[PDB]
Amino acid sequence: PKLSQDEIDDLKDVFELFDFWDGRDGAVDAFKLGDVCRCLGINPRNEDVFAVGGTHKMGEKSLPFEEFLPAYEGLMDCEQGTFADYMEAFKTFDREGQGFISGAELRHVLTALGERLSDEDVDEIIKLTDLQEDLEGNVKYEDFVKKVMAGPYPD
Amino acid sequence: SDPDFQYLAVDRKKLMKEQTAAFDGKKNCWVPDEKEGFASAEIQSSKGDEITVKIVADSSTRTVKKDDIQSMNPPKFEKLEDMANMTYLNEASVLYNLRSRYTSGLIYTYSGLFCIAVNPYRRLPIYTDSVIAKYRGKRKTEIPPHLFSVADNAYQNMVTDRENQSCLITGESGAGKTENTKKVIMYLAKVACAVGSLEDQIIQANPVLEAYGNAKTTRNNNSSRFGKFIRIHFGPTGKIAGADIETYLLEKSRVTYQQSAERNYHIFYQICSNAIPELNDVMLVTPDSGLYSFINQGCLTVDNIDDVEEFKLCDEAFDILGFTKEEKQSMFKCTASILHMGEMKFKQRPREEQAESDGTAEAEKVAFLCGINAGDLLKALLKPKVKVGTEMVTKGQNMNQVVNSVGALAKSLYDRMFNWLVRRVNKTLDTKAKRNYYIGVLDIAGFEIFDFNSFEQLCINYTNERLQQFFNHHMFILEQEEYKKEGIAWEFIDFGMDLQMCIDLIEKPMGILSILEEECMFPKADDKSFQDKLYQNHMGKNRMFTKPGKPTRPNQGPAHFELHHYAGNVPYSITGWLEKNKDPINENVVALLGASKEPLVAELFKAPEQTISAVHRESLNKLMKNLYSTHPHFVRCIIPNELKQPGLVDAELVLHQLQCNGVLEGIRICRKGFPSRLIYSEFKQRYSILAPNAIPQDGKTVSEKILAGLQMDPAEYRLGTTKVFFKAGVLGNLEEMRDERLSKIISMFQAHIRGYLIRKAYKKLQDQRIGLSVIQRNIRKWLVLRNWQWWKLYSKVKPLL
Amino acid sequence: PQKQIQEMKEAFSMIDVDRDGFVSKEDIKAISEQLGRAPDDKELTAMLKEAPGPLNFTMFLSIFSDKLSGTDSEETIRNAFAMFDEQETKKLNIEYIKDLLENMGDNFNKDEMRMTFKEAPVEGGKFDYVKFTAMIKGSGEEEA
Ligand SMILES: [Ca+2]
Ligand SMILES: [Mg+2]
Repeated sequence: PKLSQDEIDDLKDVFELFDFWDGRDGAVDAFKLGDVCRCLGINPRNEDVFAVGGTHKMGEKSLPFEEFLPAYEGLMDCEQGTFADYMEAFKTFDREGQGFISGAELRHVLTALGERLSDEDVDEIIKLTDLQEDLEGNVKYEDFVKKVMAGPYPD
Repeated sequence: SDPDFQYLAVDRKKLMKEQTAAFDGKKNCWVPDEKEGFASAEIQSSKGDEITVKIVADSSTRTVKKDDIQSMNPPKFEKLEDMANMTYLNEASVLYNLRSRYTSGLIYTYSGLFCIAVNPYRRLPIYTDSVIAKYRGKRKTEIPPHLFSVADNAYQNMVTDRENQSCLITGESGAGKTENTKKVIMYLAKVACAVGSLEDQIIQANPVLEAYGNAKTTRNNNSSRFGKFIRIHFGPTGKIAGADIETYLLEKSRVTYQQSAERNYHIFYQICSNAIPELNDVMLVTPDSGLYSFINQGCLTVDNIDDVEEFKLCDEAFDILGFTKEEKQSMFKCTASILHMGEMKFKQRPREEQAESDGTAEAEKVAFLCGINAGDLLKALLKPKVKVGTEMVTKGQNMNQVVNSVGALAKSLYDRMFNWLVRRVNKTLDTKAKRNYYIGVLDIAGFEIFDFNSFEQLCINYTNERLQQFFNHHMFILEQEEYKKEGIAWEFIDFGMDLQMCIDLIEKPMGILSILEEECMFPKADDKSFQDKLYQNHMGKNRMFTKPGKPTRPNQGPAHFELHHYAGNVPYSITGWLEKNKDPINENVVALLGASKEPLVAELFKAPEQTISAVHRESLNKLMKNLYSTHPHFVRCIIPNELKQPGLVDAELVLHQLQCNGVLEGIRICRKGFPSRLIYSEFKQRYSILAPNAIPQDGKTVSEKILAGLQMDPAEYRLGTTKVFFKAGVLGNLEEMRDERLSKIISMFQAHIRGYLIRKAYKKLQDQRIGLSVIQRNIRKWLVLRNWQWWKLYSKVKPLL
Repeated sequence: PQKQIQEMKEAFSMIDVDRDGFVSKEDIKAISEQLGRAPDDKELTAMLKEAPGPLNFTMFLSIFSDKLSGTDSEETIRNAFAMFDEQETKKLNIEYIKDLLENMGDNFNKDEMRMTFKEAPVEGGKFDYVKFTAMIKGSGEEEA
């Protein structure tokens, strides 16, 4: 909650960029409020963003930087799924219990359950993470969870 | 999967293919409905105790009390085989599971120890030999619910444990318990057959007993007007060695009175069918039913009853049973005479307050078939001869008194006759081979409450009362042995609890029935006499005994007092009890018949070397003493509607039965303890989501961690050695707490991905910015340049080379 | 640069229509009309306080060299556009670039937009940023 002038700087760095990508004018479109937060390392939920000011579509509300701090500070207090959290979840769709699951079910979970992801988005994350589905048509979710968590740029 | 299972199991597939909805344990619930008993609803808003909802069906809105709302089970518990596994176990949840399975053609459904059976009102392919081969020796859980399983397991329990078995079948009139009892037998006979046949007799005994104990009622076209306890004896090799029968509360009032659209026992119409003209004379009857007043009161015919065929078969049934010609005919003779009894009329007032006869025709015929003197009969029937000590007297009879003594005679004669019949059948089925063990099948009317309840209903409810107590006790022992078996033993008391107060209030020393019997041996005993005495002993002393309250349904009839039975407080009217208890019967007429010349008649009225209530209570104690020394089994027959229409369910009716059935009381009984239980293995698989950050990655361990983690209320649960116990509705909470989290966790994983993508496009955005920046800066220069007055001239001055 | 400064002299070798080694306030309007157009008697006094000393092609290159200042190279610009073409097709979709310029960064107004795309090289919906780059710079031919 209380932010480090470091964190705020970083916050200004990212707020700078986004303000630019929709017309430089010290204002950022709410439909990006969440996207700005993500570039900072936070993983807000569609609900968390809508609860702090975020909007549904573009061109409805723009926010000054002075209104991003409060908003960002809020999103920092939301829950962040841990490894166990995710694993037990997937584990529930695992019959046998040997860490596998059908790609269909995977895409099913991701686009049908919870605040659904667009098929275009799921299509995009399997490519970046490179979750290869073996011979029969199932994947090792344990690995897919680590990569989504490990992030685009590894170590 | 398999032809024989068409009306047993539905489709695991077609039930997984139930997708016209997810389910919100937060919004979906049941609500009271006048037409469908209960109704599916979607909560809307709440203002304290006033919940507002929408009915999925008509989509309207009604306001109900939060306390009247009942939990609704998720779609995964649709048409469940054993409702003792349903996350939410209640009135509505049970009614729905029954309705659903029934409308799908399934009629057998478990509910713990119970095996509920709804009358299909249409024959089904479920009872074939082929089907039988499938249930042989299979445990109840490893196969679709079926009556054959209650029977089979009973048999295999008898062999395995070496102990008597008892199968109690109850239910209202028309519920199909009789046909169920038969089925049970056909089964035991087809899995333990010797090596006509013994089995044949057990089978032929039906015709004759049905001829005397069954009649047509608005509820059933062939209703057993008597309770029957049938015991099946086996040998050391598990084969049927023999059997015997015991009857209870035969409805004698029928012998001389029928309600509209009802008949008297089938036998009377068979003897007047003219199927065996050669007997018309030995009985002195004319082949016309509407001719005799003891049987032409209600209706005379029945659609599915061929009174002419049935009589022929009955005749044969006797033969196959070994009855002697002299016996069979004696039976017919005694029967025919009752017809003539109702045909005797009397002349009243010559110049006296005492009656006289009006012809003999009728009294002569009766005398003939009964082997006595008609002058004697009528002289005793008219002015009696009592037995006053040291100097017996003569009494004067009335117009009323005499006609009511004839009906008494018929009623009393029929009963004796029927008891002799059952005893005779027994005599046949008793192949002297003093067996090893047995398995008895009970078949009596169930607990039923009406608009007007009388001495008859008391006897019924009083019996089931003792019977229900027998269940609670069984359930009690079962529960104890389970808890102790899981090291989680506990307090307890016993389920045969509030049941004893009511029972004692009826069968004990200064209780109801006792007062009824005491108050009979007195001549000048009034209705308000019995009342006065009744009130004095228990009114204001007994909680289970109170005064009439606010009528519950339309048309409640009079009532003198209320009795708190386990099924509810039943208003009884003691009007007539005195007369209905004792059978006023010409002590004189009896003597004459005692000296009758017909062997059957003589034996029927032979004196020693009485009251209904004292007889039943004695034969009930025997029954119970027997039952408590057997291993119980329960079959709850239920009637879906008053139209005999298949697939039609009437909520207000099924619910009523469930209330008195024993299922609802069996659920409340099990609520005290810890109902729903899961074996640790399952618990972790299902609820690890509720505490991922506390899981190491044993079995009870994980569970003990999940529960402790959830800050579980110590009372709510308990820890067995193989499985964990939970209070009613607890798992339900754990269920919802499971949906919210799994959902949030998925959402959270979905967000982490959204966060992954963007961060990945970040570097590109940082670059594309300076890029676009360049473009815009530059494109603006060339645009300014080409607009600078010096350039157009500086460069339009270019065109040479 | 090297030869523009030399071609200036040789193109400032016409701007000398009265040939004095100096040009002049009137002198321009005689080198203009002699082709059309005609910058007013005042489109020169705000356009004459432009020489950090008298004028005459060596004091002309310190006026052309200085509002011309602030540009980037051809590779720099065609590498800028080459940041929105991952497939490396050497072309950007028309609506895409228009959108980039008009609603992102330092937005263009309907005017700058109209002026930029008048002579923009667009074939079948594709914008040739490589060709367009040459235009703006001069390597090819520029038009208004
Ligand atoms: Ca902006
Ligand atoms: Mg000059």
